[PDB]
Amino acid sequence: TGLQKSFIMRLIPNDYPLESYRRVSAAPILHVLHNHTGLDLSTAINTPVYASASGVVGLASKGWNGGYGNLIKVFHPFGFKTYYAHLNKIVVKTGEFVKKGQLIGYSGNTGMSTGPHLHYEVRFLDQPINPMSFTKWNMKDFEEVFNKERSIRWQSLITIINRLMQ
Amino acid sequence: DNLNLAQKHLALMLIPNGMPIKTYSAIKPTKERNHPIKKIKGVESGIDFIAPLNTPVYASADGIVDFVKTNSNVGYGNLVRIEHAFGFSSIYTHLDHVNVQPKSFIQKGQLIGYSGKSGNSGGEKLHYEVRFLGKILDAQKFLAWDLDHFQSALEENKFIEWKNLFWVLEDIVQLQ
Ligand SMILES: [Zn+2]
Repeated sequence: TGLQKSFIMRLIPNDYPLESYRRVSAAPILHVLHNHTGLDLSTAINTPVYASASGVVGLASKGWNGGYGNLIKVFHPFGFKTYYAHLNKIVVKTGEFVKKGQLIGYSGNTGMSTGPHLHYEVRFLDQPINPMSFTKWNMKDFEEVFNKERSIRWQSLITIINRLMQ
Repeated sequence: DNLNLAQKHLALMLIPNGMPIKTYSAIKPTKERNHPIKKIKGVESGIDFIAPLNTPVYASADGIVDFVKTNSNVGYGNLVRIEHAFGFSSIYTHLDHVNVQPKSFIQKGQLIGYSGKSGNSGGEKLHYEVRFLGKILDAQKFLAWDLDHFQSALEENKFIEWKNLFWVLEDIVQLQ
């Protein structure tokens, strides 16, 4: 059911976390920074950055962070995490609860960075994850992510998520 | 407070609560015994249910198994650690048998293991911890938290900003 789509989309990361990227084609290049494939989203310094799903800010770290620069890690339900790196400014703290689409920081050029961009990652536990499978995942192209990121045991996760409602 | 039914229901599926073991003779803080890893008293480290061998153990909320040990007789012994939503984790220790595997999804109420005395247990018991971003919480406040006694967990507010959390949950439940 379509109600389940929205609900699922509050909990599991999806869409682009910069507004200008979600507008142009949905309504981006692959880069390994620290052991995981991120996505680099070219954009000017201080471009607002939004949470891809609801969760807790697991880390809001103002540091070098392995070359990530200023870094937010949002911990989502069921072992999903999102990383937002090279930030110029962080407007949430460690332990803050955020909702999907909430402003969490502003883009920058901090850390190991050649020009201003957002470095974005979707993680699931400890296994490699393609971020495009989640950034392209949206309300129209909804079923897609089950066939694009097959390595997640969706059948168990869907069942469990559907049980949460009533 | 002004929290709706749906908010409370979702919270109690996602955040650890209630009894992970349904038979015990007593509950004691682990602080008052020799800690499993750090062999000393005086460590804030959750609680122990004094329970017979092979008493079923249940997951205190939905989530994912991030760590398991089986056939261990040192330290914590056999254990399950579940990662929950919103930074919470629960750990179950000194088990005799483990029923789940690392990386599996978990539902609240699911059988995860059976209590024992494996590791540095001081005998037959379940050792249980609730944690928020790795930080040790008062497990008793989560035990006593249910639909009818909802304030209990909100009293543990040193690390956790409960109003902010329910604001996030309101947005989620608002959909229906
Ligand atoms: Zn990058």
